Amino acid sequence: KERLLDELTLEGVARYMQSERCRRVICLVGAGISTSAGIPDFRSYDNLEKYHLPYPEAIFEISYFKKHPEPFFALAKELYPGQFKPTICHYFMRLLKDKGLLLRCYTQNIDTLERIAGLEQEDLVEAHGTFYTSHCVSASCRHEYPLSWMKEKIFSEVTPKCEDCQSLVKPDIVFFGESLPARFFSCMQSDFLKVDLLLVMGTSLQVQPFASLISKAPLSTPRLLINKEKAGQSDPFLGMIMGLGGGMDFDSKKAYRDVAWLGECDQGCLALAELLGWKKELEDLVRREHASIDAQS
Amino acid sequence: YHTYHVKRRTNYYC
Ligand SMILES: [Zn+2]
Repeated sequence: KERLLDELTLEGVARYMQSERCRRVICLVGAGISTSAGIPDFRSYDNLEKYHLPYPEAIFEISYFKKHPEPFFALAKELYPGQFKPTICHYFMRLLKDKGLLLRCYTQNIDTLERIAGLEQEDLVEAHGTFYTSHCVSASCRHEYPLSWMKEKIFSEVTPKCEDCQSLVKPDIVFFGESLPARFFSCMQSDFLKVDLLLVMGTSLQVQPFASLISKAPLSTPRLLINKEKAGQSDPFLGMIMGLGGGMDFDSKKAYRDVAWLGECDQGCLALAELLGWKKELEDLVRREHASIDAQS
Repeated sequence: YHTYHVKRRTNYYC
């Protein structure tokens, strides 16, 4: 449609971010933006070997969870909010919020580091759920359990059983085979009508239907990929139908709006901030926030 | 095919 970047580079994106058109930015973030916090990317020493799974992917599958929930809860104790501090990438999105640029952040992560970084719930679409709320597995029951109730069991190595029907209690985390929250679909419908820039950070786009989000962007909307490798160049598979289009296009002769920056997210965001002139503001924000987190202890 | 709303991997099948 229209080319808005004068150059397909990080410098070209930065220069565009300072233009008058760049009003609304949407972020798609994956596991790569939390690795530098200490949270390993399980999709890429084996962190899962200790659980003796039939296969590493099983720990995130709903059918395996309902029979063998122990490995997940052991991992959940590690992933729990408070065990980690947000990264530079997280606080970069905080800067987007405070400057009024952040329309929405869609996240594949379940570490809630976005929330801790200062992003409010309205700013957030947690595509794969949250640990803040838990429900009973029984459809006849479906009793809701608070965060503190859930937190006590997980840190005490006790599988959370229901207090009514004695069934299993799982955090509202979206496992494979489970349906995504309603917010995801209602937000994706309206958010991508008015987005000026797509920031895809720390994801190889390996999980659906999250990966399909990139096809919802308008044809002229620039899309920047900050990831350890190139991704999203294949069929987005929107609606589980092929041929609809929307795949990333960095290297072809037809490329016009897709920019790939290869490396770690922290360095990617630092580089982008340096170009934008937010370098000092970003560094201060991180150190100040981390100090405030340690102040709670 | 009918499970778009379901969390999946990037396979072009069900
Ligand atoms: Zn129950």
